[PDB]
Amino acid sequence: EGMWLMQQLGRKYAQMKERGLKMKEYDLYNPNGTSLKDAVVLFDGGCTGEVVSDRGLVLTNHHCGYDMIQAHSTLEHNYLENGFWAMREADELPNKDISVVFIDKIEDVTDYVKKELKAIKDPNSMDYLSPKYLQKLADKKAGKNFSAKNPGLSVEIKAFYGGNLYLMFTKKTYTDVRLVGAPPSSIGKFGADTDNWIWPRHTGDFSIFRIYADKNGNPAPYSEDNVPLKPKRFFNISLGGVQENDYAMIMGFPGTTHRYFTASEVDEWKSIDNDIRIRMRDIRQGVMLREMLADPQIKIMYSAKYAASQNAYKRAIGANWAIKTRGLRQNKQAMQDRLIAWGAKQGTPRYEEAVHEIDATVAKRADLRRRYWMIEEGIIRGIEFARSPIPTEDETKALQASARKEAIDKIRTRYSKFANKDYSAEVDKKVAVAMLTEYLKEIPYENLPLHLRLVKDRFAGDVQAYVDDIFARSVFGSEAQFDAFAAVPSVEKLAEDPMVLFASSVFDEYRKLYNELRPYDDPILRAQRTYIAGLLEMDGDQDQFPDANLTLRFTYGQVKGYSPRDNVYYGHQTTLDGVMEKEDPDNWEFVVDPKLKAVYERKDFGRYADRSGRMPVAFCATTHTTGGNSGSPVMNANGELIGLNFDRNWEGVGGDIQYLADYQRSIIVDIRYVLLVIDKVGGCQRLLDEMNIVP
Amino acid sequence: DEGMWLMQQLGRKYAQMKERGLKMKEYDLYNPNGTSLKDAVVLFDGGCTGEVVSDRGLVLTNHHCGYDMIQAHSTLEHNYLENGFWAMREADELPNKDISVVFIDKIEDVTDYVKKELKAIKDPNSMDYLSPKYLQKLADKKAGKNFSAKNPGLSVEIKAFYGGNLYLMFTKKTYTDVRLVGAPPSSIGKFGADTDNWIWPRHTGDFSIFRIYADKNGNPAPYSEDNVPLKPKRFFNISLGGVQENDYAMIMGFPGTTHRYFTASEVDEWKSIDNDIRIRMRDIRQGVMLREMLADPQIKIMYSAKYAASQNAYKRAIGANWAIKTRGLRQNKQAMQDRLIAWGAKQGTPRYEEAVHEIDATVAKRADLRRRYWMIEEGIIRGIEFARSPIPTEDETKALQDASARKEAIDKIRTRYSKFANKDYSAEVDKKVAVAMLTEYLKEIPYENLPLHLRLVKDRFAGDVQAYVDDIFARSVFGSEAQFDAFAAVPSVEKLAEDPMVLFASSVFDEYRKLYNELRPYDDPILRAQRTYIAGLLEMDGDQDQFPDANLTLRFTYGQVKGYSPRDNVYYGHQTTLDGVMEKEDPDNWEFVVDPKLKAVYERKDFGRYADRSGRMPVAFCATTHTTGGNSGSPVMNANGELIGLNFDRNWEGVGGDIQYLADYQRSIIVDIRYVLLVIDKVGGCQRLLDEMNIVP
Ligand SMILES: O=C(Nc1ccccc1)Nc1cccnc1
Ligand SMILES: O=C(Nc1ccccc1)Nc1cccnc1
Ligand SMILES: [Cl-]
Ligand SMILES: [Cl-]
Ligand SMILES: [Cl-]
Repeated sequence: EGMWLMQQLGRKYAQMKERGLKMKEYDLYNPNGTSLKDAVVLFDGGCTGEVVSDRGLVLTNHHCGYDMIQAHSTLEHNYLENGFWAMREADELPNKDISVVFIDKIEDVTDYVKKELKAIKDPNSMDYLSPKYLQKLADKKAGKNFSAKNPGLSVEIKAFYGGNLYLMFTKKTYTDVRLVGAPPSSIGKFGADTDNWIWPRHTGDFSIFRIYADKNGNPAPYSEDNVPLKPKRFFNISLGGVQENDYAMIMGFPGTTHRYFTASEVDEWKSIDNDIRIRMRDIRQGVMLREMLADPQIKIMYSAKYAASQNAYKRAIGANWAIKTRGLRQNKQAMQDRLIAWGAKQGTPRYEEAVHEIDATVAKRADLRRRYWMIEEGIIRGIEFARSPIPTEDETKALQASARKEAIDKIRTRYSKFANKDYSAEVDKKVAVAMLTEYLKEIPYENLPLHLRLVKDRFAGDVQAYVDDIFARSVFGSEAQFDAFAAVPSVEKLAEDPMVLFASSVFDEYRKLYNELRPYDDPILRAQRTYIAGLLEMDGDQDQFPDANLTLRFTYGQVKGYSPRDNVYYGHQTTLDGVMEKEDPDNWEFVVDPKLKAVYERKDFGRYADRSGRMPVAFCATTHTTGGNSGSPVMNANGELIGLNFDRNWEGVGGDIQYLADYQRSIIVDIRYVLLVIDKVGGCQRLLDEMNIVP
Repeated sequence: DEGMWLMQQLGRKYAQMKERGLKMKEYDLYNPNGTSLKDAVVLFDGGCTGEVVSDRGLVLTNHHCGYDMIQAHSTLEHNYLENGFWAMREADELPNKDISVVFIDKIEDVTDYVKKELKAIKDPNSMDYLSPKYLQKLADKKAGKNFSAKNPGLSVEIKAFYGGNLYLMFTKKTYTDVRLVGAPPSSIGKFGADTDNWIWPRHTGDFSIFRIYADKNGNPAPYSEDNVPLKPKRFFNISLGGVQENDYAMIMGFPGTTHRYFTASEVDEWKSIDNDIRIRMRDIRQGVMLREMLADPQIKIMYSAKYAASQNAYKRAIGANWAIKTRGLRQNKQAMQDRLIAWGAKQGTPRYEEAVHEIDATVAKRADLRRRYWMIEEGIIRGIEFARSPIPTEDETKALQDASARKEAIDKIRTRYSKFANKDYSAEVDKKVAVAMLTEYLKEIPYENLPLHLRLVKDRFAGDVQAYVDDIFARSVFGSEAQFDAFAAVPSVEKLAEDPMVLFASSVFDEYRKLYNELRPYDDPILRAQRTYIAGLLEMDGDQDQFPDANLTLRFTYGQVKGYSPRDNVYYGHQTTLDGVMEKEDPDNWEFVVDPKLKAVYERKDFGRYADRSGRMPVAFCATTHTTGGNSGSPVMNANGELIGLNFDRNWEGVGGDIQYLADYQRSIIVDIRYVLLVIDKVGGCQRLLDEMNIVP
């Protein structure tokens, strides 16, 4: 059910032991010694990774190492499509702008932060959640020269439980992290977008890196003199596999949850955030798919834009399914009513006042928040010409020195990036006509961005004519129109440009709405501090976890499938047979790697197949994970690595607000399949040899 | 494999059925010389199965079987199709024109008689052994002089089985006064609608209720207000015990057709010609049609039924090709024929190998013609609406070339034009469909094999399909209403003789008929070789584990209530519940609307004695019985012969079962009788129907 702080391991240990945990408490997490926690890393700021050898080898997801695989790929050596396997340490590829963060120490600094906060004066101050303020407190506690006296180390204080608990983390960061191995994209991203958020899943979502450091194992930026890191702890790899009901646990960095939402915040999330995103993206995606299916060149240009829009669209569909069917609103209402009844009994009305302040703030910002999501989903992300070039003040104060050419060259560079090889003005006009038709029926005239008022005033309500006119008269409507402007440029032409006026007007409204909505966050945050303090005082900091905030957490559960609907059961494990069932050579998402297909045909599974001779691929577990948990190590009852977390099923996305025991699962790539791909597909035996593989 | 057995084969299957769970006595299920459960089974309206469930002739069948009768009695004032129908008294039951129920009174093996009559051979290659006319002459000869007059209501029919190796005579009793008694609303009767056709899990309450009426003596009589309900020989008891996983289940019904004795070459032909062409052509047609329906809500209304009708056999072909590709259907037919050939070599009889060779040679020889036939049939005859545009008859052309018979010819042509260009026809949608269909057709069929008018695409239009189609509509008399009216005001034979649409329609129908006539002679050598082939199979392995192909005659099948795994890590259980109906509810989707009375029953848990042991309300179940088209409405029986459900569909994964039964995938989709009774009781409130049924605890 939760994403527990490392400090909460002591209080959870007995329950974990009753669920199957066999390892000693301090072997998993020791606040003053080496433990399994020391083999977990925050991979590239948004993923989790794990050290799997005494030479700093790191496993994470293929989708986590994707940018590094792509940055090293060329037409001659396409690692993204063919995979990459460095046959020697010297062949491992360095990566610019990469990092791995170890959580060296964690300390509870609540009394210290609360004492420092008493010197504020203004009771409404938001310094208690300010990264700048908390960094000043972290530096004060660590010392005036901490990072100089302790190289590679840094400190950070974060708020938890809405400002009721504070932890200081001592972090060790390594920036020389080299690409060692990756399967082809046909394996690493087998389901591609079709299987995103889907269980059963048959994706071998892994990539391999190596942490490099100086001669003493201290962090150092990329240098050809750097040597692999010998870590204080690494995971042993299990080949025992998994069975239904086996204990499983994860450590990682879940990013965000909303476990303490009021019922009114659940209603807002559904009726505003999700409904608008669903409605607007369904319109955008429908026009886009029609255009992609009718023209193969449009499919090439718009496939990535279409897929990027679909990802959070599917999340919102899954989240709204939970709100509708799992009683998320009702369970938050029961949570707050129980606190209000307990506060009425104790004679402390501040908890009821806090819930009331949240409800009143949610009700007061409704129209503004609806207008913000409507413009953001409808125009800012919905219409490409909304991000067309807007001349800066320096560019207008140049067109009217002979740096008129410099202003035109900068405008041209931005025009060329807007109207790039993937941009179709015809597709964009069709998307804009459908998106603006919806937007204009939902946003009244008095609330419209100034230029959109011309639809009724100048174009007699004809959206098509308004959009046609923007392209026909704009200097960014075509290359010939831009070149005619660039030959005879005037600031008066740019000031009256229909596309410039549209883009400026919709961005002005988007910013005005953002600025009007920002003050509503603070009373909710302050009321949440009181609300969560009451919840903790009433039911204890034992069965209610603090919201995720990109800090190290542990979660435990079992290897278990679930029933998605009446008479349908999805088991706990997928096999290589499922990959072969999904094979479609004329569908780029479901192409099967020939070497992998050969391994399946010959049954060349070695020591990696199960007791029945079937080759496992992935499994699912009742662990509680969210975004940020991609690449997380999945452990046995003995703490051995049995897989990597890489996704979660759409039925469980509502789990960020309320865990769903009968539907929510972490989607994990079986470590046996990872080893089979390294061995039989990559042929990289040296990586198997450096790992500690246990029978 | 797990067959559709003749009633005669019950004796030799009985011990296996008992070991699989059957508890009833053999003669209580089927007795050739007395009353048995077989007497409660009817052929409902020529293509469905039904069953008698009361001593007052009450009959249960599927909602999709009684659909036309429910629709024919529906009006804007009393929409029975939408709201359901529940006659609260026998006098309120609605008569139906052109309806029938057929009882199988007697079945007799007449093989020796037919084979003796056949020996009077004028031609060894004669097809009289399969001729309905010839076999009816033999049936009439055996039954006697004026049998129908001497035994009113009874009729005699002889059918060939096992490719002409076994013959049965059926004495049938037909009743034509069959009245509508009850039906759930369409929201229950066709809950999944087209989306869930061929799908398991299934949540559809596919049932309707009729009543057989007869004269004072229980003898067949056409509709008369003097008719009284039939007191039948036998009726099914209704069980409320339900089903559990692995329970024995059996069905009786009228499966229409199977191809259990196809050679490996016939499986290859079915895949590479029949199925691949139907799949490719319908995918093109459906794709254009769906794009047009999604862009214009008026096009969606006009083309929804045409789109759904095309999709039904398209899905079947996808399911059949999945079995050919993944379940080794070709390989298992090859093993079947190789085993017979090896046995024939040892018996010193080469006629079985010669028979398989004749089938292979005939299949190989007709390949190009059969490919051309399926290409024109799927591509144009079915694919393009203007292919069925009006073609002036020889008498209509003669009438237009000096009498008032000209105005009569124009009125007849106008009537046919008005039926072609009806309220659901869009010339714009049709031109778009034709351009895509003809582009694929012209790519596959060479110039020398094209229907004469299609040669104009290359010769006159420089390969521009769009221009050829545009020209047909721009210049044709049937291209628009204004163009027809201009023709009708000044009609000439010469205008019709040169009409581009008339020439297209005539040309494609001429080619379709020429191909049909060239292909017809190839059927006979295959049929004659199949008689020898199946005779060998029967002599070698016996008429015990190989059932005769279905031929719309009464058969029984047995199996168990069991789910299956459709793919890696996915299991579909044996039973669906009312919960599943509620999960699928979508008020803004006509297919998934939930009846408010049913939704209330679910919320209040007003399940009475119809819910299972755990308090869950069952809806449907699936079984390993072997069924096919014709089995819709079939009674599903317990180990004790009590009614536990009605068969209504089969999953797409098992459609290949018409050639080879698929034990791990093929299932009959059945509506639980507990759900049928729940709907009659709590939705219809028709207590009198429950009271007249014999419901056992
Ligand atoms: O961009 C994506 N796919 C893609 C890329 C190029 C071409 C075609 C498809 N997927 C994606 C996006 C955002 C979140 N998750 C997955
Ligand atoms: O015609 C059908 N459905 C339909 C009718 C009217 C409007 C919309 C849909 N279904 C169908 C089912 C089975 C075989 N053939 C056709
Ligand atoms: Cl370390
Ligand atoms: Cl012979
Ligand atoms: Cl099978």
